[PDB]
Amino acid sequence: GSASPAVAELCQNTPETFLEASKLLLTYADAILRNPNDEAARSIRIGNTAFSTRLLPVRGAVECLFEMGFEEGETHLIFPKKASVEQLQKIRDLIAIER
Repeated sequence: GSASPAVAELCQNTPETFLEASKLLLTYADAILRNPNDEAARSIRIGNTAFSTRLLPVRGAVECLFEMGFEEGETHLIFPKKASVEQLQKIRDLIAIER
């Protein structure tokens, strides 16, 4: 948690909002860690219902995706093939220990 700036920001939310956002964040990370060779898992459409309603309006949520290794484009957030899965796992754990 507090060891990460983005996670520390995410922690400033109320309990229900934190749990909802963190659950979705762990879902995205786990999909990649479960199959690092699947490109669908490496892209999140910004207009997607879950993203636009559970992360976009939440303090620190999108910042956590950035620390994981995702980068923002015009329509999607993308986790590059060059990105470190070790860094991804690191942020994933720092979020999980705060739930």
